[PDB]
Amino acid sequence: SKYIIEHMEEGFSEWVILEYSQILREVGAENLILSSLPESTTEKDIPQRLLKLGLRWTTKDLKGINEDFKDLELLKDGRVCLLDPRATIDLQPEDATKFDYFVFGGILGDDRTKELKTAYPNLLISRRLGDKQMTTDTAIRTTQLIIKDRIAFEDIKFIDYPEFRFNKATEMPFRYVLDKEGKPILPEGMLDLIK
Ligand SMILES: CSC[C@H]1O[C@@H](n2cnc3c(N)ncnc32)[C@H](O)[C@@H]1O
Repeated sequence: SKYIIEHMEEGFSEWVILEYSQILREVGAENLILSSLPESTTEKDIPQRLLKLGLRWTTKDLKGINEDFKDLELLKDGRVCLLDPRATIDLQPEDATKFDYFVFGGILGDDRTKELKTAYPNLLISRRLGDKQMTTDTAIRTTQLIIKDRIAFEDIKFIDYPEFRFNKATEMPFRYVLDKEGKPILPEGMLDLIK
């Protein structure tokens, strides 16, 4: 149903902007919240590319989104799923029946998801998306494929640590989802930034 990203960076680097943009395009602005922005954040501090796409953002943390958005169902104990790389159980399609909200770490990893968990010990229930680390947009892409499209994790086709060779080179230490044409799905604009 609804996707929440907890922003755990200060600002918005080009990478973050591209990821969040892709997320906005795939889940729809009405189904995404960016929460836990720094206390002094105002509209001026939010990238115009994300505002343009209808980004719903808040400086409130998980325990406050309901105060801010009457549209959202009460974040209720046990019905919010934390996508957690160190969880003992992988998300499966029937979990769609068991959670209304899916929470992701707004991070650019070099763990931090455990800080998210520890922060809200009674709210969140963890589910994993496999044994290898994904970018936020890949994690959200996979979650949607499981919850909305009901594909088992094990039927999804990934690439582990793809190399992008522009001439006779960068390898991304993340797991990526494959498109029908067998290419890794990247946020629009990401490849140029990599080059
Ligand atoms: C820093 S990665 C961005 C976020 O995507 C989610 N995520 C990334 N990789 C995985 C994984 N293997 N399993 C579950 N969730 C993940 C986590 O919520 C993480 O904070």
